[PDB]
Amino acid sequence: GSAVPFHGAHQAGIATPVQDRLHFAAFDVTTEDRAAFVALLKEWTAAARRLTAGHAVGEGAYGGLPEAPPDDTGEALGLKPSRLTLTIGFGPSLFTRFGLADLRPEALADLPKFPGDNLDRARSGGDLCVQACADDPQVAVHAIRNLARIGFGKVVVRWSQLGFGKTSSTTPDKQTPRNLLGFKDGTRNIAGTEKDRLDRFVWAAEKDGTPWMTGGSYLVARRIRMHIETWDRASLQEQEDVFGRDKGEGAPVGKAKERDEPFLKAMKPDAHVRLAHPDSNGGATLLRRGYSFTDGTDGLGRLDAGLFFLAYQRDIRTGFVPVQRNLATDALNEYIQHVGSAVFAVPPGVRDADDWWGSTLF
Amino acid sequence: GSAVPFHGAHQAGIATPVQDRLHFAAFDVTTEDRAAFVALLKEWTAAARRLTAGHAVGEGAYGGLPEAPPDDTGEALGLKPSRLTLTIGFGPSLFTRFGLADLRPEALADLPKFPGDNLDRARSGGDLCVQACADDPQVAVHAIRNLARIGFGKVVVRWSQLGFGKTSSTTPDKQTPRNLLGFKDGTRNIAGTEKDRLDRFVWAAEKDGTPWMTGGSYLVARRIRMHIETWDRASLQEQEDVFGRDKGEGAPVGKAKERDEPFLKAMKPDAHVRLAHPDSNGGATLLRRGYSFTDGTDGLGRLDAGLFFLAYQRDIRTGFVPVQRNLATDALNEYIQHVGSAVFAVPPGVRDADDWWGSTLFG
Ligand code: HEM
Ligand code: HEM
Repeated sequence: GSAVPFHGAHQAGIATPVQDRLHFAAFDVTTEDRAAFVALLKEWTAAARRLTAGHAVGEGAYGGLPEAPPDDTGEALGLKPSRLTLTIGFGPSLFTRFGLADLRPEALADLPKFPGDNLDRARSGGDLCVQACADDPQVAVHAIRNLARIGFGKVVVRWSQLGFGKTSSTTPDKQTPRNLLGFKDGTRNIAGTEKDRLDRFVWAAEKDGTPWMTGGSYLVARRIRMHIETWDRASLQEQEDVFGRDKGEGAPVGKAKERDEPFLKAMKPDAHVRLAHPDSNGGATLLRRGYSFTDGTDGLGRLDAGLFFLAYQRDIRTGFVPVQRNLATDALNEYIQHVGSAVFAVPPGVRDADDWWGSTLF
Repeated sequence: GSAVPFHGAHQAGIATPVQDRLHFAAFDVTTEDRAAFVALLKEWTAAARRLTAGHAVGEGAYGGLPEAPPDDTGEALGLKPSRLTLTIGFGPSLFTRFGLADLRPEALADLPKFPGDNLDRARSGGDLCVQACADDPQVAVHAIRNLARIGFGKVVVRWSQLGFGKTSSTTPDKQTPRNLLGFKDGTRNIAGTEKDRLDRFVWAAEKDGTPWMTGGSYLVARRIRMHIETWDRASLQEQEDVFGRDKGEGAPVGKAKERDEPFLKAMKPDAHVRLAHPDSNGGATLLRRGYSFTDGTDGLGRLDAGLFFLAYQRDIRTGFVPVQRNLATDALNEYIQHVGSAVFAVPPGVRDADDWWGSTLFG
């Protein structure tokens, strides 16, 4: 139930241990006034300091003037911080406004089309995002609701995604969670303690060519539907062959333990792990941080189910793009479909109490 | 606690402690064959015994024949029982099948149309329900996913709702939860400790007229959307006047503490608590066991959130119906809309290892 520190060289919610719940919102900007937008970033930063410490925003949730609406909507009263993190990003579309055109980073690349894509335009893109993660769903909803309320008239919610359970790990010392296909997901990631690998593969550097992004990262989001009817009639051997790991322990094929190193040549040539592994991709490595979802039924008698895939990396061109290209022949493609997509530049950390989200850009 | 016993005179998940998460599913039946349906109820009961004890269904999630599909889909491996309960109920539409029309209980009454209803037919009704409650949502989802798979060919999923209450790891057991309007919700309710009040207001008795339902209960489900953005623009005074309790402490107006008994005359005439109280409804009293929901945002950018309301009672005609009828002029109506509805007869408990869901009805 403890708090995660809000200030630092980097934003929290990336290398941080993965929390149980997600509420992700993408927003579009409705104001043309640069100064008004800056004022919103400052007000949102102030609110974030309160929320991540388990305090109400502004003057509180009750005990003000009877004839005014409360500053805080009140549904998190009496709850602990619950490891809430709030992570902001800026989409490519933002840079067509406020005179920002020449400051768009090269590393913030538009994704190509991928075979099998079926992207809903309404649940794709966005001028900016807020990733709220916490162990308590009510704490996460409260944060997004209050940020949206504060921004009324300057931003609107484009689309949102809730994740009921995590399917990722930045803590290899703890149990790896399972996705809705029944397999462990997160064994070979990047850990929060691996400072050298984070500098190499996740954090942007000054020399990369965009000074305001130093200490930030780049985010790819992919909404992925799972064909669970089709999966659930596959044999055990078919399921295991698709991944290259066994289902029970999650060990590489032939080996006894989850964390034994994969021997790729023992896997089928189209196995997911074999195609996705850094050694198959010129060393390309990602920080995966996704969550499972279910949004009701499909109207055809079945549960809906999916995975909201999130990856962080130092440059989209050298991270997600080469890996996803190599997945063109993946055995897993028979059972999944990508139906939503977005990319964001995740700025550096809020250094101290005088700093604000986006200060290096603006 | 870790696990809740599956067997008893009553089904678990009604009077047993309230768990942090919900997955509620309504099913429609596709077979006309009574024998095939009974076989399914037996298979489902066997699965439920395994799920509620934290075990995999059938021969397990791995380690069987490589060329066969696993019996269990595997996504709850390594998790705890998480206080899972599985509660089954039968809708009015089930009784048009299998020659059951004369065994429909009179207490399983069709609901009238209420003012302001805007019911989505696709998220209403159903032949059957399973209420899965647990502290971990993946445990609840796994249960529904595997029941649906076992039943494939005989039942389909009509509609499904996820919900959340408190998170028990971080929040004390005696603290009343708040709903998404920011008010404490559950202060004056029937508690599972109140054996006599359960006998008077919740459990069906033999003399009530339907012998197979003795020790069962009747369930009403309502999916109630809140107009979040409108509510959040209301003044503090307006919000408190809507309920008749204050927002910070949740005390009745003119009182100091949450659990102080209300004085109805100090509240506005159309305040929610005043209209819903038993003294305003001839003594009618309900067990509320509902969960908050947040599903996402709609096409206009608004939050799709609310209360998935669940009420158990001895008779729908003397529980939910009179109380909801009295809310015709509720001040809360400005901020909510009922968008889904269903009613179910929840049979008595599974007595022992040889019993099965629905045995008193089917024989
Ligand atoms: C529904 C979609 C997906 C499922 C169910 C899935 C499942 C898995 C599983 C079970 C593992 C093995 C355990 C582990 O090391 O984490 C794995 C590994 C991996 N996946 Fe996926 N995955 C999916 C989509 C993706 C996508 C879209 C990407 C990147 C474009 C990706 C990249 C990886 C990587 C990099 C690994 C680690 C390989 C290694 O270094 O050993 N996955 N995935
Ligand atoms: C979104 C919908 C609703 C909200 C936000 C809501 C909220 C509340 C709140 C805050 C209380 C006071 C604290 C407490 O005793 O629990 C309350 C009490 C109550 N509500 Fe509602 N409620 C809703 C719908 C309903 C419906 C549909 C019914 C019944 C048909 C109902 C029946 C009651 C009852 C019986 C009480 C207890 C009154 C007493 O004995 O003091 N509520 N509700």
